[PDB]
Amino acid sequence: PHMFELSDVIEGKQFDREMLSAIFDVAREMEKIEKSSSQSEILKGYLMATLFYEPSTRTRLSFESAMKRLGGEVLTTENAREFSSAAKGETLEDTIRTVEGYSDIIVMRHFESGAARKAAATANIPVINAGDGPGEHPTQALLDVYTIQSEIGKLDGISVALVGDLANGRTVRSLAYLLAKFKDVKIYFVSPEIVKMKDDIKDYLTSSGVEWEESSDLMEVASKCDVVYQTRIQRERFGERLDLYEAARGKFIVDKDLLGVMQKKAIIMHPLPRLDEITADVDADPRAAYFRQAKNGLFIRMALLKLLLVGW
Amino acid sequence: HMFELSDVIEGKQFDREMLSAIFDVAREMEKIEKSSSQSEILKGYLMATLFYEPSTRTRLSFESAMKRLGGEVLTTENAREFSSAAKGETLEDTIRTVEGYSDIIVMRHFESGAARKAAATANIPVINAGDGPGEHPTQALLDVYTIQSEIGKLDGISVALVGDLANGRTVRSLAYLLAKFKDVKIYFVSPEIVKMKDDIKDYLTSSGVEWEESSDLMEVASKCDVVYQTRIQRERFGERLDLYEAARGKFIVDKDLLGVMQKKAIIMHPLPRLDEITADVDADPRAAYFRQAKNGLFIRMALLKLLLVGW
Amino acid sequence: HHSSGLEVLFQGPHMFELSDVIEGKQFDREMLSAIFDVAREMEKIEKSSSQSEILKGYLMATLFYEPSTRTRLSFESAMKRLGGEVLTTENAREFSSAAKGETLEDTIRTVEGYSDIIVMRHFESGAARKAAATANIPVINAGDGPGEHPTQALLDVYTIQSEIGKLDGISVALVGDLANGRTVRSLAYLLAKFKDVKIYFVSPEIVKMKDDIKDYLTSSGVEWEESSDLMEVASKCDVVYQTRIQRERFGERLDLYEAARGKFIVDKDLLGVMQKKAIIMHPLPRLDEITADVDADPRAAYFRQAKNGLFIRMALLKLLLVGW
Repeated sequence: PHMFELSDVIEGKQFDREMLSAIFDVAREMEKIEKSSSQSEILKGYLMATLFYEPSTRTRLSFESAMKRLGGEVLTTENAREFSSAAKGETLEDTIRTVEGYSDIIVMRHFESGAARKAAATANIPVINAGDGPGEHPTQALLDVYTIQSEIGKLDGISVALVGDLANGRTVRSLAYLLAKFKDVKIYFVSPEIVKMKDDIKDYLTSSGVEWEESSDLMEVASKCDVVYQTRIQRERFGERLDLYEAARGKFIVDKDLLGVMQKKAIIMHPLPRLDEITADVDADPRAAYFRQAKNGLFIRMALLKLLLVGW
Repeated sequence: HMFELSDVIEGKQFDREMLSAIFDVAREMEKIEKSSSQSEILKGYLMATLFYEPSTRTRLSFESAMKRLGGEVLTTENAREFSSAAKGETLEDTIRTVEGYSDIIVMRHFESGAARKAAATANIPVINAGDGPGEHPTQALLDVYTIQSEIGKLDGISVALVGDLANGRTVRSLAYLLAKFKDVKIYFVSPEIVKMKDDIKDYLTSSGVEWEESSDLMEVASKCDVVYQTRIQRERFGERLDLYEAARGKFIVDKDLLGVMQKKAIIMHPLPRLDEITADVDADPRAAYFRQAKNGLFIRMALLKLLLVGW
Repeated sequence: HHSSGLEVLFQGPHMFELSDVIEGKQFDREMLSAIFDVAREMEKIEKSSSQSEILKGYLMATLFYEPSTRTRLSFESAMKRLGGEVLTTENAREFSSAAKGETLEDTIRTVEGYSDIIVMRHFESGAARKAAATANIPVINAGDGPGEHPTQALLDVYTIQSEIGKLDGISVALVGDLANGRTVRSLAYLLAKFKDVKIYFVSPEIVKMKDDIKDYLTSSGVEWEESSDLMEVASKCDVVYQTRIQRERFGERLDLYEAARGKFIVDKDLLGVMQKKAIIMHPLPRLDEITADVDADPRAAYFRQAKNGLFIRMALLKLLLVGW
């Protein structure tokens, strides 16, 4: 019995290997609570205020479900830009000092990088970053690592393929950041050259002693990975280079043929939403883990709510 | 025992025995709502709403229903704007995502056919809250329940369906369920150009339901247990503004219409109304449309109860 | 047990009528004393670890036709802190069937079938009274478009009593757009129910307080003074109650705009001339009319004011639904 060492959940760098492992154990105890017939009272009497400045399905509803499955209540604000007094020019710091009067924990998806950290510094209650505009989405990174552990049974000694828009991809960057905390990890960067991973993550993995390789050949890489983590490449990333778009057409898709070359114990992940970059006929394969991944978000967010409000 | 329906999607799922049994559950839900004790029947269950179109009655009655039973609700309104359906996510993906967080899904989509796709996809129950311009089965249930409740029986009744019959999803759906009862008579009251389509006419004929068409709401209304009013949108007359003008003032529920009605008849309207029912009708005890909305709460309590914990 | 120093001689219900919360003139001294006493009991419930069940089994319906942060969330928090439930409707203009032309009376007679209390912020003055007259359940006015915001008036007076320790004998500066200031007019109205109150109207002449409120204060024997000099007035006030002046109010008179520039701002210079036991209030939201560096001063009471809104709204919910 003791206080959680984090006062807020804002950024990947707040987490070390031991913290990640301990949180993942709590997520397994939350999975047992969620499966139970009887209503948990762990967070009875606690109120969570949401502040969604951008749209969300998975993050907004998993946090609300997590709070209610633990017996807590929720005060929602979506389109804090239309329906909140943030539509009358109110600063973030004012919104936070107002809303903490009514609540015990704040969950915020802002439109501007740095918003979540300013919120945490201003508030005298815990803040969770639910996505920080072009910034960090740390509970996405936590549930992604948890899903790998849950599906593969290990984080040490794995090969992970990060596919799609790696240059501008916040989830692939954050997943690489956290995976670098385990041993004997290999990461494959699979992308068109035009959206390859930025030097900052490459140099970070090297300095962490994580082996990495760059490829434009998903079929080859997929055959020797434990995990294929898929993300969208937006057409607009090719700018006027429609020659380069044509060359990438059909080369970074998860389809039945790609599952054909993958190992029987490997998995397909996607933070979601997806468009055509994973074909609907892949969903029937037991190795398609993206819906299980979204459900693990419920257990990870239950664990963080429980830890921030009542401790270990 | 287990409810015989896995989902509530379309009126054709219902036989008259199932309707009568649901109405008995709705009366048990009315006693629960009236009690001063918080029900715990649905304690621990979570309902996710998905509203892709605006709603007052349907949205708030489902949420009230769940909470009056001690359940909780995860709401999504304008799933077009504030959901990740605002970034092109397919219905099947939304449903497989949302079912990870909830025990029952209530959905008002913008496209006919969405609710049955959601039911087929989900491993939890789905209730159709309005399938865009298609099935709105809980409206049809609360409509038939309101008639049973106000009139005291469904066999042997006389119902006027008034307004846009050609295009009227709600009046067509109410005709579909009333024809499961015996010795029913239906009056179709409308401008001739928006008369009831031939499919519903043949359906009533085959069902052994007597029907009559009329443009004379004063003569019909004197002979009916129920006047079920709906609005005729100007759009339905298209370029026929002459037929619009000829209908003006002729399909209104007002004090003069109530004056020719039997003392135990009722006015119903799915709502919202504009001027097709005058405000001064509201004070008449026969004005049943606010009681009808409240009956939605008891019907929706009954369906949530039945789908989640059974009879 | 009387906040006025004397012992409470009788235990039992009060003598007032309270079935809706619509307008300031409902709030006689007996009712203000009761609401403030219940608000102090709610501060203890809110502090406590155990979940209150005072309003278990009650359902609130909200109808917000205008944007809100403090009023919408404080009502919902208030209901849930007392173990009640909430059915929300924000954007009742876009996401409700009032997007399809429905009358307010039809909305109220619909929603009352699903709920035990309605909290409404409409866009038209007079909506809250029409909703109360229509409904057979309690209605609370959460802001009646350009009309009254009575729960703000309540929490403002309660905040003054809490921060200063009295209402009789205080000096209050009402600052900003007084001519069109819903909250300053309602605050002036409730303060006139107490003894030896002094009010300072601080503003540009162009947005000075209307004669109806001046005449009311004169009739009620409340001393008042007009000023365009916030630095002079702030030094002799218990309370500086700040509000925004919209540039739009100067019309074509940009000479008058220029002349008011930086004259009606609460900043560290103004705090400098203020008494140690004085306070800054603002109903919120603010923009530039209170500088961020004022927030660290312990006299900056506008976030404590907003919190007091929770305790007031908990008190009203209890008084309306379960009574004495």
